[PDB]
Amino acid sequence: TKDEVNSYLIPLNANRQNEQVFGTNLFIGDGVFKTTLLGEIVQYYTHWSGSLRFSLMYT
Amino acid sequence: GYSDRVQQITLGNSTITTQEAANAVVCYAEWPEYLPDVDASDVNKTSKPDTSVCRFYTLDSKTWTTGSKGWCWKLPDALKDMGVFGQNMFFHSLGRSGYTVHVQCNATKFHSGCLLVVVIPEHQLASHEGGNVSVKYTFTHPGERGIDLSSANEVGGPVKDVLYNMNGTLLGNLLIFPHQFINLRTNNTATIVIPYINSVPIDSMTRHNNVSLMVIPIAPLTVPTGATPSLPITVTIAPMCTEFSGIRSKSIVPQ
Amino acid sequence: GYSDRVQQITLGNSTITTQEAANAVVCYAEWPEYLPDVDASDVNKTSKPDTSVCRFYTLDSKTWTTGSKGWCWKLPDALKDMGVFGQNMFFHSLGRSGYTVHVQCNATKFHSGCLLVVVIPEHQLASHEGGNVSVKYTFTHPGERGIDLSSANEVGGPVKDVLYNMNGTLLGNLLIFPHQFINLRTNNTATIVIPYINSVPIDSMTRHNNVSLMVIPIAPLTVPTGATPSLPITVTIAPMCTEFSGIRSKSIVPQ
Amino acid sequence: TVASISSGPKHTQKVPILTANETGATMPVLPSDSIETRTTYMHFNGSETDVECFLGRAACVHVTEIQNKDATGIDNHREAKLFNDWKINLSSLVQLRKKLELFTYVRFDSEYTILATASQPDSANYSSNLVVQAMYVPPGAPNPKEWDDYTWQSASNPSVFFKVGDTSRFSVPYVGLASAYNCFYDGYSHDDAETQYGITVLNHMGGMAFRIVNEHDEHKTLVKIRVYHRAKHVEAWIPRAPRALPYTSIGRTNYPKNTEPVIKKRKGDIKSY
Amino acid sequence: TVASISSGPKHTQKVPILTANETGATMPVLPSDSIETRTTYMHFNGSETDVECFLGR
Amino acid sequence: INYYKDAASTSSAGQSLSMDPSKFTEPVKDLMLKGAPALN
Amino acid sequence: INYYKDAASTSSAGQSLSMDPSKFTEPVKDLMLKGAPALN
Amino acid sequence: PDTYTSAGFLSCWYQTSLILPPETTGQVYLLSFISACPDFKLRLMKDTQTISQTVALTE
Ligand SMILES: Cc1cc(CCCCCCCOc2ccc(C3=N[C@@H](C)CO3)cc2)on1
Repeated sequence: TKDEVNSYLIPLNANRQNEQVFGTNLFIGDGVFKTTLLGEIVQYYTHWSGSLRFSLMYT
Repeated sequence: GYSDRVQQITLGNSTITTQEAANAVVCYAEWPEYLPDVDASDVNKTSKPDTSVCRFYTLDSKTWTTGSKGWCWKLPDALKDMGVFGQNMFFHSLGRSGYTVHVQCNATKFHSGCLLVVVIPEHQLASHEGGNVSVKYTFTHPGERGIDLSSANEVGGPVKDVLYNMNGTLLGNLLIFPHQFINLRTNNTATIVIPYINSVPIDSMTRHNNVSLMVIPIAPLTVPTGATPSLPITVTIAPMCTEFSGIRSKSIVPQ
Repeated sequence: GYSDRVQQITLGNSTITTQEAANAVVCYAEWPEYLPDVDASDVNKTSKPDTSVCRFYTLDSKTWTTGSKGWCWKLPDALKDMGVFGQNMFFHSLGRSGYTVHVQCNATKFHSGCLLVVVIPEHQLASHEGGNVSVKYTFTHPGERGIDLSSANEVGGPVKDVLYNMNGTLLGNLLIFPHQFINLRTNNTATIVIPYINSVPIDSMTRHNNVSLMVIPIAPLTVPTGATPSLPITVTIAPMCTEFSGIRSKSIVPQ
Repeated sequence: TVASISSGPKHTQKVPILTANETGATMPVLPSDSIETRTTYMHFNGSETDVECFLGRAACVHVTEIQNKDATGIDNHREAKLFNDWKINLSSLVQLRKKLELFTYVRFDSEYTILATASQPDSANYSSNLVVQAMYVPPGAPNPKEWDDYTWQSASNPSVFFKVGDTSRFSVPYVGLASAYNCFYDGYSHDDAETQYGITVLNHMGGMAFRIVNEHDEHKTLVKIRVYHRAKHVEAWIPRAPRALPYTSIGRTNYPKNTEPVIKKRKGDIKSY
Repeated sequence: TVASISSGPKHTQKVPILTANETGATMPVLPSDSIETRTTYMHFNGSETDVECFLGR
Repeated sequence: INYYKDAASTSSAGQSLSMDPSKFTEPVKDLMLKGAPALN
Repeated sequence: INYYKDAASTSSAGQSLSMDPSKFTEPVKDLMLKGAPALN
Repeated sequence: PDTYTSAGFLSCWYQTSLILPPETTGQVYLLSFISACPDFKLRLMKDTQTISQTVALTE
């Protein structure tokens, strides 16, 4: 509800099976993407095309 | 810095990475290949959907607990409903395929347990009734659910006794079939590449399953103290070099 | 002894013979071909089911009677349910295809009547409401049934007025589109080969139809005396050079 | 080039004038296949029927209007025409529209000319000299709320400032997302049951915003903007039947109900001259 | 210029998609390292993202 | 002489002088010769 | 053609067409090869 | 955000499940990054919705 270091953290629960960790659409100019450097630059242009690289680092 | 240990398999639009592998087995030392003309009989040109069927389908997960007896899936049955692989299957008269099987089970350095992952070509099951009772169709076509060897005898179903491989042979000798162990202390996955093995060049995909994949706990699961007493096991399988032939109306099969 | 008149088209596992053809049209003088790399954008390898999708599907038959106004089918819609063509369609994100269309109508040397068979690239329909009323999805996706121009206006559907091609242009000028006539006295079939025509290299097969095939009686059917006053018209269509790309979960579309 | 060759009497087994139109072809028959002709030359190239020529002259595509007046107490500048805005489009006016829709896909660069003239319908001492500022507000970029917002800074968005009475001219490359612009589109933006049908969904070009830079004088001044568009470097594919009925909407093919017969009825018989 | 090369099935000991982000690098991974791709060309130069262009209006 | 850097800014294009009606007037699969019978 | 004497008076510069993200994307001291293990 | 032009979804699920060692507890987190492949194209510059102002700033 207010910007926090915690919205960068995707939590994981021990022992859950089959279940879903997170979900998002890919509107790179809006939503989660919007404040990232990528999101932030994309917004200076009208059209984009290309591949995106999404990585997850485990802690 | 390549280890036998880390691996990547990319097939179609899907990729698997394992950081704790124990090499991989290629049944009978042969890699899946298409059907050569010299071996062909049906005159029909075949259909090779390629990347739309040769990708990785992850079946629903199982739960290994201290009481587990083992699970059994049949191919191509297990995939009868996966994406376009399955459609092709019901729609052509004949089809043929090899597979990459990747069985996954991770734990920690305090757990113990060891699963046998084996592929048995032509695994004809036995009726628990004895005599010459048959094993009805539905029972040998469990689909993605597979057969749970610790489930109860049912009527018209197969016997589920593990020391006998569901056929009158001893568990101990299953090692003559292409197989790999998952020993929590070593291993976290098992990978087997299955070439197409049959006495005919191409066959029906619905009336005959050509391999059963079997995952059997052998050294019981032992979790660290006050750990939850169970681990999930996941099976992901990818058809490879698939060919379908004799297209038509779309088979209707029991149940 | 070859005549323009007799023809055989074999495509996949299906063959058509006509003994009373009137040549065949190849839209814009181009024959269907796959998508070249130089024109490609999506990086995905595509799937080319070949003979399992490139065969002839015969849609259900229509009945030409003296009151008929004409019928309209959209592609790839009309085939959305034919065999593996259709499955592929709902299962990939993008697909591309050309077609061979064969329209059939035979009578005797005493009948008269003449149908126009035309293919219109990007046939955007008009709402009969006027203004800026839209034409709902379902209405422009009739499936194998196609649209019957002598059916009644419905709400959210297109206008079905023939002298205006369903869009504000006159029937008389449809001849600028690849087309062929079926004049009972000459002809008994019409065949048109359609190359893939779009402003993008590959597109969605469900949100956009790229041609409407239209069969319109122009010289009314006139049967011999005391003949039954009607003839069936049959449409058989075969996807050709089909490619699908971006496989996944399987689209869910309205209605 | 010969327009007609010389040809004399014929008594053949080779009849070029009998054909079968059912085939879909228009056989290339000439005067000399059926009468006796003399040589004549063309003297002509067909220069002025080139599609570049046909679509290449400026056409009026839009007339809007804005006014310069005291914005003091105006709660909605947009609504007071303190700065209008236009949803760029090329089918709002019909002369050019019928011309473009002779083709299915069209590709070209645009040259815009913008003429602005002022009117002072009620008592003014004089005619002031106003500077117009037209901004390109593509989709995704802040759209102006007041006539003097931060938006007008237009630090990244092309804008032109010219004087009322003058003309502004600049040219924009082909901004389409695909390889050509669709003149027609028999599709939807997605398989929704109620989404709009047509090209409205495809021809997403964004809008263009005009305003006067000047503050207000004592009188009010009406400025009326006319946008002209000229296609240059034209490429057109797939000819279609010309538009017969009147138009009702930007982007749909819809025609009005109880329209009138478009084919002129004979005053007389089929036999009449 | 190719935007994507053609690439097919992989079953290797060489995994380009596993990295250690703790190092501070962004490893140059491409679509063709993890799916099967077809050749496609760029058709584009990146002209309008040059800093001269970005700050030049 | 172009005074400007971008191609969109150049004047009108110059006559195709391409002209080939056969894609529209004779899109038939088997070639028709004028003078020979239409249907054999 | 420059009409003016000073360099500041010339038009915009022309595309770097330089482009080398490695100072930003791979400033590591020991070179990392894609495909080889990250940490050995 | 355009519909016609939309790019998909990204989701993540447990394949087997997270397992913590003894003497350990609670949630673990993943960090996630985004960057563009060398593939990428951006065109037609415009103004960002990400910054605005109501009066000129001063020193
Ligand atoms: C200052 C200033 C103002 C501008 C405007 C830039 C031009 C953007 C417009 C792009 C061209 O717009 C269209 C819209 C529709 C069509 C079209 N619709 C179909 C009927 C056919 O073509 C073509 C171009 O640029 N700088």
